[PDB]
Parts: sequence; C-alpha cells; structure tokens
Amino acid sequence: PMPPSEFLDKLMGKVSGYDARIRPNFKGPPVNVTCNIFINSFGSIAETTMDYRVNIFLRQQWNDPRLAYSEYPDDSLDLDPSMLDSIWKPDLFFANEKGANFHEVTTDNKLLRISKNGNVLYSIRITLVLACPMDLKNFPMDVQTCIMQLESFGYTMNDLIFEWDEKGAVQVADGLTLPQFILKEEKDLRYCTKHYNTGKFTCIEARFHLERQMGYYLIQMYIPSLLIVILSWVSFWINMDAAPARVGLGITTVLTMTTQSSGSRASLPKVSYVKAIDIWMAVCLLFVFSALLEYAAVNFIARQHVEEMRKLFISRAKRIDTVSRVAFPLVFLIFNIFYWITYKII
Amino acid sequence: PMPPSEFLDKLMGKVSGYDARIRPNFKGPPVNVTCNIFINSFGSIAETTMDYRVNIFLRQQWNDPRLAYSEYPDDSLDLDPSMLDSIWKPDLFFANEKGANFHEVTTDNKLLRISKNGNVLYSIRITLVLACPMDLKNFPMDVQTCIMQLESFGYTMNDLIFEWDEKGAVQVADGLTLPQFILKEEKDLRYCTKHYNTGKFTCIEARFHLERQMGYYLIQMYIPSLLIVILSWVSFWINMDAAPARVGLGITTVLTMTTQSSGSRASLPKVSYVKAIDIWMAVCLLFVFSALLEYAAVNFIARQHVEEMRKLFISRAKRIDTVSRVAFPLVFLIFNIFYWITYKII
Amino acid sequence: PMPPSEFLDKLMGKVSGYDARIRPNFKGPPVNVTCNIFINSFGSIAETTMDYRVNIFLRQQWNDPRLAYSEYPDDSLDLDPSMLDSIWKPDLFFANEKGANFHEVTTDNKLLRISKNGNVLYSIRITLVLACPMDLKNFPMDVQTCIMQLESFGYTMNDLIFEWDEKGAVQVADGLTLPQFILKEEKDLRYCTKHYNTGKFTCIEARFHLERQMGYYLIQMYIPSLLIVILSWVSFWINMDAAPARVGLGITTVLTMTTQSSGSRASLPKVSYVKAIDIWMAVCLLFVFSALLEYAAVNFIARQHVEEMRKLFISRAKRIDTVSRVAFPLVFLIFNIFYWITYKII
Amino acid sequence: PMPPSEFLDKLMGKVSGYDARIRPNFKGPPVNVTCNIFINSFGSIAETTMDYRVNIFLRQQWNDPRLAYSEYPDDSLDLDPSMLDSIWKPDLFFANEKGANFHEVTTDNKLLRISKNGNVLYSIRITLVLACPMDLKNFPMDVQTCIMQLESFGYTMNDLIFEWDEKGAVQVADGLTLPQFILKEEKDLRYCTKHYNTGKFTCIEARFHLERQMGYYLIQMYIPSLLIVILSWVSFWINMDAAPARVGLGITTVLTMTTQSSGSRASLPKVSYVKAIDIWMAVCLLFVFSALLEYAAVNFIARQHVEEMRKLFISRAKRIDTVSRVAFPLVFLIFNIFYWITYKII
Amino acid sequence: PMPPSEFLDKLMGKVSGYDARIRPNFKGPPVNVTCNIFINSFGSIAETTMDYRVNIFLRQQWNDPRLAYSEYPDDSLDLDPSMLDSIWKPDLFFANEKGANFHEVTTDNKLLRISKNGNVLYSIRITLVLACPMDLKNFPMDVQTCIMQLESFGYTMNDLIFEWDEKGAVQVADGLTLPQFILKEEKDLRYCTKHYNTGKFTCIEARFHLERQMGYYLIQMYIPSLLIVILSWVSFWINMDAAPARVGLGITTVLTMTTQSSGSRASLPKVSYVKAIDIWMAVCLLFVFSALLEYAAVNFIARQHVEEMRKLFISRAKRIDTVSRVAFPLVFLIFNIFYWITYKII
Ligand SMILES: *[C@@H]1O[C@H](CO)[C@@H](O[C@@H]2O[C@H](CO)[C@@H](O[C@@H]3O[C@H](CO)[C@@H](O)[C@H](O)[C@@H]3O)[C@H](O)[C@H]2NC(C)=O)[C@H](O)[C@H]1NC(C)=O
Ligand SMILES: *[C@@H]1O[C@H](CO)[C@@H](O[C@@H]2O[C@H](CO)[C@@H](O[C@@H]3O[C@H](CO)[C@@H](O)[C@H](O)[C@@H]3O)[C@H](O)[C@H]2NC(C)=O)[C@H](O)[C@H]1NC(C)=O
Ligand SMILES: *[C@@H]1O[C@H](CO)[C@@H](O[C@@H]2O[C@H](CO)[C@@H](O[C@@H]3O[C@H](CO)[C@@H](O)[C@H](O)[C@@H]3O)[C@H](O)[C@H]2NC(C)=O)[C@H](O)[C@H]1NC(C)=O
Ligand SMILES: *[C@@H]1O[C@H](CO)[C@@H](O[C@@H]2O[C@H](CO)[C@@H](O[C@@H]3O[C@H](CO)[C@@H](O)[C@H](O)[C@@H]3O)[C@H](O)[C@H]2NC(C)=O)[C@H](O)[C@H]1NC(C)=O
Ligand SMILES: *[C@@H]1O[C@H](CO)[C@@H](O[C@@H]2O[C@H](CO)[C@@H](O[C@@H]3O[C@H](CO)[C@@H](O)[C@H](O)[C@@H]3O)[C@H](O)[C@H]2NC(C)=O)[C@H](O)[C@H]1NC(C)=O
Repeated sequence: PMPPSEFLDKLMGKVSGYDARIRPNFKGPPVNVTCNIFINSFGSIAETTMDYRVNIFLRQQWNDPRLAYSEYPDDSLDLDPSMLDSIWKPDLFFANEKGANFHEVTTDNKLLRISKNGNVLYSIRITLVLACPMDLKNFPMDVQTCIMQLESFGYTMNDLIFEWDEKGAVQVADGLTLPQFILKEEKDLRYCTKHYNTGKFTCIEARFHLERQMGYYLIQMYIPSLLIVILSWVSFWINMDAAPARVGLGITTVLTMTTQSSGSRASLPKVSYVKAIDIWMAVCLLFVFSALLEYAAVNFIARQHVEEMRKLFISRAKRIDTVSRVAFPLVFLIFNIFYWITYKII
Repeated sequence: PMPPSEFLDKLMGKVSGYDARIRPNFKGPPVNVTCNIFINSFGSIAETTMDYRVNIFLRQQWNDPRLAYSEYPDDSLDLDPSMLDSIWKPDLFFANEKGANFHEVTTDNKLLRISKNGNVLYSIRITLVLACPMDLKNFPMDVQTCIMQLESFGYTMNDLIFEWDEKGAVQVADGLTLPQFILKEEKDLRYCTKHYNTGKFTCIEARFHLERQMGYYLIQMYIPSLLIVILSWVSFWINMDAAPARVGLGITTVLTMTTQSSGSRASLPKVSYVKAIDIWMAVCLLFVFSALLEYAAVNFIARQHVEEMRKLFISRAKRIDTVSRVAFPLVFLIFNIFYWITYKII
Repeated sequence: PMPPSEFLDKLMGKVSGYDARIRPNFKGPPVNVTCNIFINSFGSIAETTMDYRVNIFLRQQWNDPRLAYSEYPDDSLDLDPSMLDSIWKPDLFFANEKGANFHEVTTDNKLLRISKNGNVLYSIRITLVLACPMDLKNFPMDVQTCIMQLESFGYTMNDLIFEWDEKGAVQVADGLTLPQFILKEEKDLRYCTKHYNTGKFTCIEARFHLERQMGYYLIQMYIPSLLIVILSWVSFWINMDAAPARVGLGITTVLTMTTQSSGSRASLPKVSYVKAIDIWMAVCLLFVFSALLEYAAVNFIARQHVEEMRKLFISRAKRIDTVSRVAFPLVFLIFNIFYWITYKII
Repeated sequence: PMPPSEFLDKLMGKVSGYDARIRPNFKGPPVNVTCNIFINSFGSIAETTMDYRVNIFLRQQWNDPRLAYSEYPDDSLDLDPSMLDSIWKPDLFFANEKGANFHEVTTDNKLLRISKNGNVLYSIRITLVLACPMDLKNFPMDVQTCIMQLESFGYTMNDLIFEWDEKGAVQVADGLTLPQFILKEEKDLRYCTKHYNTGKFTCIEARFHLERQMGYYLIQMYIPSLLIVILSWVSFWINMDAAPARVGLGITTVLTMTTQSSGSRASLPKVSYVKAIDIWMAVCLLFVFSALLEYAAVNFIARQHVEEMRKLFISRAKRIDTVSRVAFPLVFLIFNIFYWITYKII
Repeated sequence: PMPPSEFLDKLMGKVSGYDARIRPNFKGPPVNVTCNIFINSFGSIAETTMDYRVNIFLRQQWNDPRLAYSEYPDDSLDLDPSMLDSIWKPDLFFANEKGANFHEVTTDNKLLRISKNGNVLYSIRITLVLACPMDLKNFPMDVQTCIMQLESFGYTMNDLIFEWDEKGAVQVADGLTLPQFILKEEKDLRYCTKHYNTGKFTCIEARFHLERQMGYYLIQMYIPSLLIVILSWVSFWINMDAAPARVGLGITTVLTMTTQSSGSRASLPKVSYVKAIDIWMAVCLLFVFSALLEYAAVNFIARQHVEEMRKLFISRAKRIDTVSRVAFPLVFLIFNIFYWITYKII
C-alpha cells in the first residue's frame, strides 16, 4: 500500500534510531563484506607510466540487521542514489589508485537494493587508473601480472573484513579484447592484509595475467632484421675479386640494422637491466659488422698477396670464402636454436 | 492566471504525494522510455586509444501519469533545470562511456517540457568519449563500425524499457563533416539486452559505419612508393656496361622505400596481425631489392665472363636485360590487378 | 537611505511575487536579448583538432519590467554574483562549445547591473574552445573563416530572440595579436536560426576571417627548396665530361628535397585532398629528379658514342648541355608565373 | 573573555547591520586596496603557447570601518576560511588569466586578519597560467618582458582603486631559480587603467624582465656549428690534386650543418619574421656550400687545363688555393665581429 | 550504552561550547602537531618540469583538551569524514605543491580517531606533484635530493608548531620501486622555518636522496659509443695503401657518433651548463674525427711522396701507422681512467 521510498524513510530515518555513521553489528563480530567486480573496459596499459586503465562494476554485499524489514510484502527494496548518503556503507578504496572517479552522466551510476533479511547489494561504476610494476626482462615474450587490491581505510580487521564471493569473484565482459595483450582466464585471488602503526586493515586482491601479442614485434622488428642478416650474406654470394658491391652493400646492412635498432627502443621505459629485444638487436648488429670485417680481411689479403705469386693470392681468398658461406648460417642458426628456446620455456 | 512554475510547484510538491524517487506506473507495467539523439559534433577518432568523441543532444520521452494536469489551459509546461531534480528521470548511462560530462556554460544545458497527458520530453547536451574496437585488417580501405549503447543502471527490464522512436531515431547535424571519414547514412538500430547476476537490464544501441578517406594515404604513401618502383626501372634503362649509375641509383630506391616504410607506421596502434599498408610496403621493398639483385647478377657475369670470349660475355648480360624490361612490369601489374581487387570487393 | 542590496532583496524576493523561473513579458511578446562580446585572448588555433581557444566577455542586455524600480534615487543598482541565481537569466549556450568554463579566481567573474526601467546588463567571462572546420586547399595562403554561434537552449523563437547590438557587436582587445594569423577587421554578423523536432530556436553568429602569416612557411620551406633547384643547376654548370661531381651533387638534391618534403607535413591534419604545399613539394622533387635524368641521358651517350667517332661523341652531349642551361629556368619560371598567380587571386 | 570567533559573529552578523554585499565607505570615497604578491614558484615558460605558470601569494589590504572593533583587548582578530564568505572582499581578477585555480589541500589556503582600526589583511594562494606575448627577434639573446595585471571586475574607478604598496610590492622567494632564464631584480610597476563601454576599471601591473640562459644554445648549436666551418677548412688543407677527400668531406659538412639546422627549429613557435638563430644557421650553410663551390671551381680547372700546358694547369689551381686559406677566415671572422656586437648592444 | 556518534555530537556540539574555529590551548602554549607520512607510490620524476608525483598518507597528531572525554568506557572514538568539518584541524599545506588533490573514491579517504586524553590521530590520503630543483652536472651519475616541506598557513610559530615524531617519521611502502632511481634509506629531517612580513610560520621537511639507475644509459649510450671508437681503430687495422676502406668506414663512425649524440639529448631540460653525458659525447666525436684526420695526413703524404723516391714514401706512412696503433688506445684509456674516477668519487 504505502510506497517503498515512503516506507524506507521511516525504516532508516531519525525514528527507529538508525544512524548511518555506525557500522552494523556494533560492538559485535566484524562486518563481512563480500565483493566481486565486472570489468567493462580494460586497457591503455602504458609502460612509460607503468599503469593501466580499467572500468569496473564494483559490487559489494553485506548484512545490516537494522535494515531488515519484515512486514513489507516484497523481497527487494531498491534505493535511488539521492538517498544513498543515508545508510552505512563500507569505506573501500584501492591501494594503488593513482587517480579514479565515478560516473555521473544522466544519473549517478550507483545501485542499491535491500533484501528482507537486511542483505544489501551495492553496485557502482568506477574508472580506475591502477599502477602495476612492469617486469620487462624478456620483453616481447613477457607475462605481465598487474593486480588490483581493495582495502578498508577507517575500519580495522576486527570491525570489517573483505571477502571475494565464491560465485565468480571476477567476471569479464563478453567481447573484451585488448590491443596488445591477452587477459588469461585464471585470475589469482588472495589476501594482502596490511599492517600500519595505526592498526591492521583488511585487503583482498585479484591478479590479472597479461600475455603479449608477439606478432606485432615479429612483423615490425624481427622479420626485417632477419632479412638484413640474409642481405648480409647474399652480398657475400658475390664475384671473384673485391668490389664496391662488397662495399656499399655491407654498409647498407649497417644503416638498416641501426635504424631497426633506433626505432626499437621508441616507447620503452628506461629500465636499467637488459631486455630480450636488445640481445636480438645486438646480434643483428654483430653479424652485420662481421660482414664488413670479412671484406677488410679480404682487403688484408687482396693488397698483401708471376705464376707462384698468383697461386698464393687465391690460396687465402677462397679459404675465407667457402667457410663463411657455411660458418655464417651455422653460428646464426645455432643462435636461434638457443635464443628462442629460452623465451619459449619461461 | 496562476503562472506555471507556481502551478507546477503544487503539481509535483509534497502536496499531491508526488515522490521523485518512484517511477511512474509503480507496481504496474514497465516504463517505456523512447529515445533519439542528435549528433552536433563527431570526431577525433583516435586509433591509438580506439575511441571517438561525440557531442549529442540526448532526447528522452516517457509518460508520467502523476504529472498529467488537466485544468491548466496550455499544452506544454516547461521547467527550468533548477527544479529538474524534483521529478522522476530515467537512470540512463552509456555502456562504453570512458568519461563524459555535461555542459553548464551560462545555464545547465538541459530541457524539460510536460504535455497535458503527462508526456515528458527531456533533452540534455552531453559530450561523450566512446570506446569502439577498431578492426584494421585492410587498413586504408576499412569500414569501421563504431557503436554507442544506452542502458539503464538501476531498473531492470520489468521496470524500464528503452526504445528508439520510429521518427528518425538518429539525426545528424547538417554540415557535419569528418576529417578522415564518411559517416554513412544507414545507421543500424538494435538491442543489446544485458544479463548480470544482478538481473537483466535494458539496452538499445546505434551502429555508425565509418568509411575512410583513402585519398590522403594515396597521396602521401602510395603515389611516392609507386614512382620509386618506376625509379627502380629507369635506372635499369641504363647504358651497356655495369656502371656506378647502376649502383647509387639502386640504393637510392632502398633509402626512399624504407623511409616511406618508416613513416608509414607513424600513428598506428600496435596490432598483432598484418594490415594492408604493410603488404604494400613489403612489395615496394621487394621490387626495390630485386633491382640491386639484378646488378649483382650482372656483376656475377661481368666479372666471370679474344673474339669467342667477348661473344660469351654478352650472351648472358642481354638475356637478363631484355627480360627484366618486360618481367618487372609484368609481375608488378599482375600484383596491382590482384591487390586492389581484394580491397575493392570487401 | 536604505542600502541597495537591502532594497533589492524586497524588489525580487518572495514578496512582490518575483519568480526567477519565469521569463519577462510572460504570455506576451518574446524577450529581445541583445548581445556583444569582447575578445580578450584568441588563439591556439589547432588544425589537428580543428578548433581554437577564445577568452571573451559575453555581455547580454534585456528588459525585465518586474525589476523596474521607480523610487530609489540612483540609476544603476549592481548585484554581486552571490545573489545572481535569484533573477531570470537567458539560457544562452554555444552551438560548437567543445568544452568551456567560467572563471572564478578571487570572485566569480560575473557582472550584473539594473537600470531604473528594468534594463539589465549581464557580463561574464568565459573561456571557450570552439570548433571550426578548416579548409586547407591552398594551405599557406588560405583565409580561414572560423565562427562562433550563440543559441538558446530551452526557449523557442516565440519566447526569446537573440540580437547583436548595432553599437559594436564584436569588440577586440587592443594589443591582440596572433602567432600565425591576422584577424581581419570586417566581422560578418548573421543568423543561424535552428530547427529541430523540439521546435525552432534562436541563433546569432559572428564570422572571424583569419589570414595566415605566410612568412614562416616562406622562410622554412620555400626559400630552402628554391635554392636546391638552383643547386640542381649549378651542378649542371659543370666540366666537360661526365664526372662524380655530376653524381653526388645530384643525389644531394634528392636527399634535401625529400627532407624538406618530409618535414613539410609535420603538423598537418590528414586531409584527403591535395594542398598547395604539396604541389610545390612535388615540383621541387620533379626538377630534382630531372637533374639525375639528364646525367643518365649523358651516360646513355657517354657510353654509346678516330676523328669521325669523336665528332659524333660531342654531337649530342652539347646539344643536351646548352638546352638545359636554358630549358631548366624556362620551365621553372613559367611555373612560378602560374603557381603564385593562382594563390594571389583567391 | 568571550572568544574572538564568538565575538566576531556579532561584529559582522545580521545584528549591527553588516552586509557583505556592500563595499566600505559606501556613497563615499573609493576603497583603496593596496596589493603585493609573493612569487613562490615561477616557470614552465612555454613559447609554443606563449604563457608561463606562476604560483603566488596575493596579499590585499584595505580598510572596512564597519569592522573596526574597539573594546576587544587584542590587535588582530583572524578568521578561518569557513566564515570568509561573510565579509566584503574585492573582486580582483587577472586580465590575462588563461585559467587559474586556488589551492585547497588540507584547508583552503586562505588567510584573513582584522586589525582594531578595520585594516584587513587578506592573503590567498593562487596558481596562474598567465599569457605573455613573446618577441623573438634576437632569439637566444632576447629579454622577455612578461607581465601580470590585476583588475577589478564589477566596481569602477570611482568605487575601488588598486595600488601597489611601497614596502616591497613584489617579493620573490629565496631560492627561486629558472631552468632557462634569469628574473631580473628591477620590476616595473605601473597602471593599465582600462576603459570599456561599461565604464573605466582600475588596473595595476608588474613587469618581469626575463633574460635567457644563452649557454645551452651555445653548447648544442653554436659550438658544433662553429667546428663544422673549421671542418670545412681543414678539408681544404688538403693534397695537391683534386681527390675524393675533397668530395666526401665536403658533403659531410652539408649533412651536419643541415642536421644542426633541422634540430634548431625544434621547439619554436611559427613566427613570421626571422630570428637570430636563423641567420647563424644561414651563414653556417653558406660557408658550407662555399666549400663544395671551390671544389667545383677546381674541377672547372682540373678538367679544362707538354711543359707549357702543365705550367698553365697550376697557374690557376694555386691562385685559388692560397686565397681561400686566407679569404675563408677573413669573411668568417668579419661576420662574427658584426654578428655578435649587434646582439651584445641590444 | 549510548553509541559514540551520538555521544560525540554532544561532546563537540553547540552544547559544551566547542568551537571548531578555535585552536586548542587558546591564549596558551602553541599546539604541538607531530607528523609522519607513508609513501604509497612515488615517481614519474620528470626533469623537463623538474617535479615528481608522490602518493602519501599524511598522519597528524595533536592534543585537544576540549575533546578529552572521561566517562565513556572505550579508548578510541573514531569519526567518519562526514562530521570531520566539526572539529579543529591544523591548516597544513605544502610549500612546493604545484597542484595536489584528495582521494574521494567510494568514501573520502580520511581517518580520525580520538583517544581518552584528547589525543587526536588524523590521517588522509593525498596525491602531490611536488617541485624539486634538479642539479644535472654529472648527469647519469647524479644523486638528486628532492624534498617536501610542510608548513602552516594561518597560524604563526607562537600558536602552532610542527614536529616529526621520533618513531619512524617517514615510512615507505614495502615493494616500492622506482623505474630509474633508488630511494636511499637515510632521509634527512630538518626545519625550514619561514619568515614573511606577515610573521614567522612553522615548517618541517624531509629530504629524499635519489640515486639513478646508471645501467640504462650504459646500455643505450656508452656501450655503442664505446664500440664505434673500437670501430674507428679496426678500420685503421687496414691494408698497406690508402683505400676507400679507409674512407667510407671513417665517415661511418661520423654518422653513428653524431646519431648517438643526437639521441643523447632527447628528454633533457635545457640547462645552461655542461653535463657529464656531453663530455663523453664530445670525446666520442673527437676520437672519431681523429680517424679521418689521420687518413688526410696519409693523403698529405700519399700524394706528396725510382728506388730512392719509394724509400721516402714509406719513410712517413709507417711512422704514422705504428704510432696510432699505440697512441689511440693510450689517449683513450688515459681518458677513462680520469673520466670515471671523477664520477666515482662525487
Ligand atoms: C564474519 O565472518 C567471520 C569469519 O567467518 C565470523 O567470525 C567467526 O564467527 C563464528 C561464530 O560467530 C566463531 O565461531 C565460534 O568460535 C568459538 C571460538 O573458536 C567457538 O567456541 C564457537 O563454538 C564457535 O565455533 C568464529 O570463531 C569466528 N571467527 C573469527 C576469526 O572471528 C563472524 O561471526 C562473521 N560475522 C558476521 C556478522 O557474519
Ligand atoms: C510498455 O510497452 C510494453 C510493450 O509494448 C507494454 O507491454 C504490453 O502491454 C500490453 C497491454 O498493456 C499487453 O497486452 C496484453 O497481453 C495479454 C497477454 O498476452 C493479453 O491477454 C491481453 O489481451 C493484451 O493483449 C502485452 O502483453 C504487454 N507486453 C509485454 C511484453 O509486457 C506495456 O504495457 C507498456 N507500458 C506502458 C506504461 O505503456
Ligand atoms: C521584441 O522584438 C520584436 C521584433 O522587433 C517585437 O515584435 C514586434 O512587435 C511590434 C509591436 O510590439 C509588432 O508591431 C505590430 O504588428 C502588427 C501586425 O503587423 C501591426 O498591426 C501593429 O500596428 C504593430 O505594427 C510586430 O509585429 C512584432 N514583430 C514580430 C515579428 O513579432 C517585440 O514586440 C519585441 N518585444 C519586446 C518585449 O520588446
Ligand atoms: C583613497 O585614495 C584616494 C587618493 O589618495 C583619496 O582621494 C582623495 O581624498 C582626499 C581627501 O579625502 C582629497 O583631498 C581633498 O581634495 C579637495 C579637492 O581637491 C580639496 O579641496 C581638499 O582640501 C582635500 O585636499 C582628494 O581630492 C582625493 N583625490 C581623488 C583623486 O579623489 C580617497 O579619499 C581615499 N579613500 C579612502 C577611504 O582612504
Ligand atoms: C609544545 O612544545 C613546546 C616545546 O616543547 C612547549 O614549550 C615549552 O613548555 C615548557 C613547559 O610548558 C616550558 O618550560 C618552562 O620554561 C620556563 C622558562 O624557561 C621555566 O622557568 C620553567 O621551569 C619551565 O621549564 C618551555 O620554556 C617551553 N618552550 C618554549 C620554546 O616555549 C609547549 O609547552 C608545548 N605545548 C603543549 C600544549 O604541549
């Protein structure tokens, strides 16, 4: 008969002594808030800043016995966000926020419904820009584990405990793709219970494993740098004598493999250690410079070394030729059989 | 006689029991909100972020029988946005917001008018930065379908239903142009009715088909890369012997076609797969390197190969010359007759 | 005797029935709001975004007969912006806002004064980021006409009409300069009266004509590209035979004129059509490549062509020499006499 | 006995008729507000935008006789910023704001104290982003005079007058350094009294003279470009004949001096006129191209010009050699003795 | 019995005369506020702007005897941030703010608890963007000392004194890493007590010593520039005569060592003085140009200098050869034994 918003104003008003500043079960057991999120959007995972933007639906559930109506005939009284500052709510925050905001377009994007036994569902929409430290040792083949962690701010462990619900604690939207990554399905769920000189505060966290799309770096970086090493060798499939074809086509490989090494570290943070794209760009400069070093070894013989003198001339220039037709692919393919296996076992 | 704002304060005040926290037709059929937008501005369609900024007039229409006056002699009571928090409004939001805001310069840019039978028109001005996933397989010749979708947040399907009106559900402003795209006239209108563990919520969406302006990429990228392949061949329209004119003008084509390939992927997201500008830049490097590979094949003969010996010298250097005057345009024009037709049928 | 703020609180308070939610001359003729702006700052005219930032003083004047006091001895009651939400104000907005804001440093920068006959002056300070479509056909020699337009949002044409006052409808600050443009003095003033399915709404607009500073593009782009075409020709003022001075100094012009063509399209939007800086950079590559094409024509003769044979050798190499000393300036100066006149008549 | 905040609530409350909307000395002489600032931070002086960020303490002093208590035993009643909207304050603003904000971290950073005779000190903390037009004629050796100006917005000259106090009208923080500039100690203080069709409004302004740090541009730009002109000449300290050492080492100077000219105009606004770094980069390309022009003059003689014929050969190649060993430093050092003196007298 | 929020509303309400506008111990000794921070996040230490972003938990402790309850049986009454504007709080601010903000996601991230003896703990979460002047004399090997300083704004020294507590005045979060730096453990704690014409105000400050990660600059800059100096010398391990192998491989070192010098000063502020990466890039161009200067010295002999004439030819070309095989590593390794020791003692 009486409408619920009219019914609820006396359920939690100044009458019946409801004070929104006081947690449920006061001077009792701690409040068990159970949580689950729903990732709408995900991404812009910057590595210069080592953070990522996420857009979630944070659902929180607890039990307020002061709100447990009995006589109203329905099962779920909702509550618009205008009266949402009138009940108790948990003081959740994110321990690695780095700035975040609500969404208020056409209405505060907030949801609240109250069951008969005082079970309270509270769902809001948040955009977060969460920090995650990026480990870039094996850079195009890394698995980034960027986390997010949810803590109480004012209430300690003996007053308020966060939990993940067992019914799908992290859902992901259906067509959620990433431009550079794959969000794996297994999401680790564990506690991070903090300690300060103020006290100990509850924490729960989720761990998202992000595996890269290697195919972009394979297209822009590896495959052109693979062919210049092949360009380094067909220029050695060359005429009898030393020639300017052995000169300009050797420094051709120098200009390209440094250009590929210049544009390699374009959008990378200035990490102190060495990453996997470096030791590819190192060898793809080392085998480039070993093409000019063979021509100088030929020029060390072509200027140094009339039937006996001409026999001593080609007694060295072909001992160096028929080996480097074989030795250059041997040391290169023994590198790839050692390079790729290390980055396909980690 | 009595002014409408004075008349309306008793129409929806504490007298006559109007509660703005309660939807129309409560414990009845769901509220049928019908919607249409008006795109003022559109654009800044970034592909690094995969989003786009739009500036709309969101019109919403529904029926509140509590507001249906009968005795006032007019037909449309308006209402300034100062008293706009005093009636019920739908809690619409955008499922791919990524940040949005109102416009409050000189007045809240909001409109509200109420007919005699309780029909309510509600128009606001919003700037949205909506996410859309970009498919870039055939990159300069793609048709991007970026959508926008309008959902309820608190009310489920049995309480509130969104509809597009049949009288022009998406209007576009008159001189609305795009810097890089063409907004097609046919705009798909369909439902995206969501399901959560909270419940099922209404959704309607519009699908904007965006076809690119190919002419910019044709000017900067294709036409210069077309002429270097022609530059690759007039350098083969060359003198009798091998010459440094066949040397420097061949690596000239190497420096330019990599420069055109360097500046090609300037503002592109790091997509894993391969796009259509790549397989043009691949062939426009492959036919470049097949110009130096012919000179090395000549230098493989010019150093290897006195009337019989000089007849064997030109017995190969012209068998390779008169074929590549014909074979280079044959394999190039058989590429364009296969390249362009695939990107003119999709 | 009684102070004006005390006098005004009863002039527009709950006594005397003044309702700020109701326009003047209600159920009468429409309100004639007359407007004029004062541009303090202007600029940051971006072409990537196709917008520009302006900082104005928006003055609005109308007549509220409810505010027409008679007995107070002064002529202009002012009103601080604290009580500014207490009278009726027009709901002006900008139809191409793209974000805007007020200025509230040390005080709301707002002004309000009321004459005896109810004439109301209302002046505020706004920063606007207004969109204007940029036509870039003749790019360094274009006249951009970027507009701004002022509309009502809630009131239709039969309730509220905007006008420009005839006494200087747009003033400009005294030392207002632009970094790249010249704001012309003639400013077009016309109507843009909108029509929607909601109704028809008033509009007035001003049109600012912006002519560029050509001298920057003449310094960085034209004058260096002019001298390389002269560098293309003094390298043809060369010795008798073919020489490497005719080789490296020809590709010198290739590297520079592409470098000038690379840095040409640095900060430009990706317009589909072709602009005037392109067809200068096209010809300044075409006459560059016609310098190497003459050396290859010489090398087509120097390898092809003993007193009769040496007479046939210079029977072609000087027929090509003494023409290109004349033909290269003839086709170049016939280009400038056609290029510049088209861009000095539009 | 009675605490001051309790004492002050009746000093300026509804009792004793204090109205915060009414200036002191109403219908009397104008209010003399005296001002002084304290620059905490200064800088980020961008020249693309032609503005600069400053962080000040704006102190304002005036006299309100309505606030002049007599009987309370102290000398300075302070007032927290919660009650700061309760007294009259001047409506100061900045005529070249371009966006500004207060600081509200942990408390509104605002200060207010009231002496016995109604003298009121009012100090706030503001961050400003002030526009200043940049004159860049002599660019690395310029003295920029960027100003800031403080005006009233609502009160005209006959009601409110701004003054600088004579006791240090602009203080600067102690260790305030600039990354690229030197703030000179002499700061000009003068009026800029505005006139509008509204009326005439008070203004005071301060003029900050900013002299650059020339040493950065001397390190990156001048000293490398100085040595290439020396590199241009040691390559002329060369062997007897024409050689490829006179070829590649000449175009070496072309590639570097254009690279230094490319990176010169990296962060500069697109000013129409010519600046001082240009006419250094012009001459440091002109003397570069006069090194290749001498080799072509030698090649004009080395191909043109057997005991009499060999005497005529070196009768020109050494007349050009021993002059350019002297003429190149003579015209270069006569340039620096004219270049630097003009930019060391202005 | 009575709940604390109900108990506290009469403890600090209008009854019992608590005025939040009045400091504790009024007309008494100054309030001793003791402080400690907790750095959650740290970084984005920009050097273009010379600032850094930090995310702290600011804890403040003082004693308000007006709040000292006696009869309530607990020891710590908390207080939600809704009623937080109802007690006295210190007006702390940061003397080098450059913009800062609170965090209000899901709740104002603020904490307040009150002991029995009026001890008040007050903890808030702030994001700061603090300015620090960067000294870059020895740039990759510098120790930056960026500070933060906490001052009162309204209360002078005789009313409010800040202190660091002796129990860990700066804590740092556990896994706090930096992308480019190492935050040292020793943090200097000292006073910075300000003086103005207003009065003298309290200050405390903390000094964070930041030592760089040298390994990134060693990977990108030093190690490639080390090998080009080795590339400069193996090209001198060359054949007998002068050769184009001594020509192109010498200017190869010119192009790379300027490319490494171009990309060196990529993200650096325009400091006037010279930094340590410059005098490495200077010498790594000087020993590059001393490779071409030896070839020109050989070409000064190879063109100048038949059994006696050929003995005088190699009487100089090997006196210059066998010295530069020894003199080039001697002057280079005597540089590193002087370069690195200066930057490993400071
Ligand atoms: C919130 O969740 C926590 C954890 O599930 C609940 O705390 C637990 O409450 C139960 C009963 O309320 C306690 O069990 C009792 O333990 C005593 C001592 O071991 C034993 O003698 C009894 O027979 C009974 O088993 C349990 O100890 C306690 N655990 C902790 C860590 O406190 C809490 O009750 C929940 N609160 C609400 C409002 O749901
Ligand atoms: C909002 O729009 C919906 C959909 O148009 C309306 O729901 C429909 O309402 C009609 C009559 O109110 C229902 O028709 C009736 O259906 C029963 C059972 O099929 C039949 O026996 C009756 O003879 C009559 O045809 C219809 O079923 C119902 N559809 C749904 C899906 O609920 C709703 O009434 C509208 N509400 C308002 C306030 O306009
Ligand atoms: C605001 O400005 C508009 C336009 O100037 C005013 O509307 C005009 O008002 C005049 C008199 O109020 C009307 O003139 C009358 O027209 C009738 C029919 O033509 C004629 O029989 C009368 O002798 C007289 O000339 C005029 O028609 C009307 N124009 C329009 C387009 O409505 C309006 O009155 C102004 N309102 C205020 C409050 O100043
Ligand atoms: C604020 O400062 C202004 C400027 O200092 C003050 O205005 C000046 O006030 C004095 C006395 O109040 C005026 O002096 C008188 O001038 C008349 C006519 O010249 C002369 O006959 C008298 O013997 C006396 O010298 C002076 O003219 C006036 N100047 C202006 C430009 O108005 C003003 O009084 C100050 N107000 C306050 C509240 O301090
Ligand atoms: C806040 O901290 C300051 C500094 O610790 C306290 O000021 C100090 O207060 C003590 C006693 O209240 C003063 O000691 C007395 O000094 C006089 C003169 O030297 C001496 O004759 C007495 O026998 C006694 O030792 C001390 O001088 C004073 N120091 C200063 C610099 O003022 C202050 O009391 C603290 N306030 C609170 C509320 O805790």
